[PDB]
Amino acid sequence: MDLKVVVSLSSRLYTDEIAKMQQRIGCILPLASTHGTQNVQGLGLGQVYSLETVPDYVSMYNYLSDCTLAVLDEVSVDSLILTKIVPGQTYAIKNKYQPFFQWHGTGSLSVMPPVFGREHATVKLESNDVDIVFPMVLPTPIAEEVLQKILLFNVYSRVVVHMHLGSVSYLGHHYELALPEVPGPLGLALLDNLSLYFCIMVTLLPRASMRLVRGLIRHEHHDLLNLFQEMVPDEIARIDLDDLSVADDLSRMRVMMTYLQSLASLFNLGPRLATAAYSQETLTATCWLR
Amino acid sequence: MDLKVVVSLLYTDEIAKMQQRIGCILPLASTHGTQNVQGLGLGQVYSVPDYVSMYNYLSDCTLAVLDEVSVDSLILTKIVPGQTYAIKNKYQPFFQWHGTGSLSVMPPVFGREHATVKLDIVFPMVLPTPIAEEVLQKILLFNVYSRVVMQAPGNADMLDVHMHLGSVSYLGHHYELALPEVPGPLGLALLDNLSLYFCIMVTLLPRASMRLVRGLIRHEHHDLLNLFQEMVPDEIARIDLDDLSVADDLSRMRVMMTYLQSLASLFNLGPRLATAAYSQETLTATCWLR
Amino acid sequence: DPARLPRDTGPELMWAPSLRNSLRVSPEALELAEREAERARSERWDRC
Repeated sequence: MDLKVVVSLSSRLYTDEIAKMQQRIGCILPLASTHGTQNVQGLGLGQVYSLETVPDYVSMYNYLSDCTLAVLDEVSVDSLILTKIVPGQTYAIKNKYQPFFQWHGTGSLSVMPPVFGREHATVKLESNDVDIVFPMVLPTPIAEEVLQKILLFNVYSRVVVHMHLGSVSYLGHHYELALPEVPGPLGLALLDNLSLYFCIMVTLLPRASMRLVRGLIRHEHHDLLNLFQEMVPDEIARIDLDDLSVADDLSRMRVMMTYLQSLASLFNLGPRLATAAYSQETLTATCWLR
Repeated sequence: MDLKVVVSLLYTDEIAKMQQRIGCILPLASTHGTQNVQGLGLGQVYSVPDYVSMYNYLSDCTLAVLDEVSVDSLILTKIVPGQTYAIKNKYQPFFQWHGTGSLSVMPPVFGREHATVKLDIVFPMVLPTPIAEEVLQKILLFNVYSRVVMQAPGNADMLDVHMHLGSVSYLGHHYELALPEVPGPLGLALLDNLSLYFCIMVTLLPRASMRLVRGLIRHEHHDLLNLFQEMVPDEIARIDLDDLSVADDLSRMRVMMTYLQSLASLFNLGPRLATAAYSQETLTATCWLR
Repeated sequence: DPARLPRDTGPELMWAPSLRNSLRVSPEALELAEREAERARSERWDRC
C-alpha cells in the first residue's frame, strides 16, 4: 500500500519559510482530501482557524474528526510531500512538538487544536498567501486535563482563580494556554449534552454511597476527602435522611454504568492515537491509529 | 508475520498446572522475542491489591495467549489487532461463554489463589462483557454496603445485601461470587479505592450540577434541553447551597472531573475481545482484539 | 412539569412543538371584543 500525498504549492517559497517548515518534519498535519495530489488550501487546521482574535476549539475538533491525518516528512520548494495515516498501518511518529510533553511508555496519543497559541504552532506562508498551522499532539491524560480546563473556563466565565484554571501543569513544565471567551453554539451544545448527562447523573445517583462518605468524612481523613474541608455538604444531609435499600441501588447502578460509558465517549472528540514503545532517546514512537 | 514470544525460565507439577492453561492469556512487558520471568502477567501488581492500577497495567501493556510450556521455556504468541486467534475459557471462576458476545479482560477479583500458578504467574480474568459490568457493579455496591455496616450496623442488614450480591444472572446462567466477608476497614483490600472514587464523584455531582445548570441558563437558548431536564431531578438537590469559595468550588469541579474521567474509562470494560464462533464442545472461541 | 421553548417547525410526532401546533391568539382583538360584548351583555339585562 502506497501512502504518499504530494502537495504542490501554487507559488515558490523563500528560504526562511523553508527553514521554518523544515524544523516541523514529523509533526502531524491534517488534509482536505485523501487523494494523490492536493493544493495547499485545505491543508492544516488554518481553514477553520482563521487569522482572527476569536477561536473556537470544538469546531476544530469537528474538523479534525472529519478530515484525515498525515505526517510531514519531505518539504521542498514549490512542493511538500505528506504521508497519510490510514487505520490498519503502523507509523513512526516523532515528538517534534515545542511545548514538550513527555510521552508515556505504550500510552495513548491524542491530537488537538492548538491550545498554546496561533503564533506558537504555525508557519507563515506569504508566498502562497495562506497559513499552515499545526495541530498539537499530546498524551491522552494531559489532553483530558486541557479539555476539562477549557470547559471549566467556559462555565466559570459568568462567575469571576483564573491562573489556577488557565494554566496546565505537567511534570516537565507548567504551561499557559489561550483562553477564549465564548465557543459559540457548538461549545454550548457540547456543554448542553454534558449538562443532560450531569443532571441525569444527579437524578439516578445512589444514596448508600453518600451514606458511606458522610460517616466516612466523620470517620476518616484522606486526600480524596480533604477537599471537603471536613464539612459534609448539606445535600448529603438532606438526601441521607432516607433509608438504604440494595434493590433500588442495583437498579440505579445498572443505569449509572450504562451512562458512564457514553459520558466517556463524550470526551473522545478528536481522533486518538494508540502508541507503543516510545524511546526517550530518539523521541519517536511506533504508533498506529485507534 | 512472525508472532511468537519465547520466554525462558520447571518440574512435573508445574508442567501439569501450566498444561491445564494452554489456551488462556496473560499480559507481557514487551513485544520482543525473548523475555525474562518477571515480565509475565500481573506479577508485580498483585501480591497490595488495587483495581485501578491493575486495570492501568492491563490496558497499558500488551496481551498474549500462551501456546506451549516446556520444562524450561514457554512459547507464547502475542495478540496484535491485525489477525485473529483462538482462546479457551479455562479459568477457576467458570463462566459459560456465548457466540458473538464481546469478551473482556479484567484483573482477577475472585482471589489471587484462584487465578494463578505458583512456580510468578497471575492470569487475568477473561469473561464476557455483560457479566463483567454486572459483577463490577455487584462488587462495588458490595464494598459500599459492607463498609456502611462496618460503620453503622443499623443502616443495612448483612443478609439483605447478600441475596442480591452473592449471585449474578446472565442468560439463565445463575452464577455465584466469592465475596470477602471480612474486608477490613481503611482500604487495604481489592476494590478498596474504586468505591472510594465512586463515593467522591457521587458526592460532588450535585455541586457540579447546580453550577453547570445555572451557568448555562444565562446562555439564553441554544436548545430546550438545558432547561427541559431541570424538571426531572428533585427540587431538594436543585436549590442546595449556591454560595461557596470559587477556588474551593473550582478544585471540587476539577477533582470530580478527573475522577469522573478515570472512572468512566475504567467502567468501559477495558481491552475488549470480539469473539465469533464459540463452541462449548471444544471450549474454544475464535476471537480478535477490538 | 412544563418546559418553555421559542420555536420549531413541522413534526409528524403528535406531542412535539411547531409552528403548526401554535394557537393563533391575539390579546388585543379578543379583549376589545370582550369589553364590547360585556357592554352588550350589560345592555341585555335591562330590557326585561
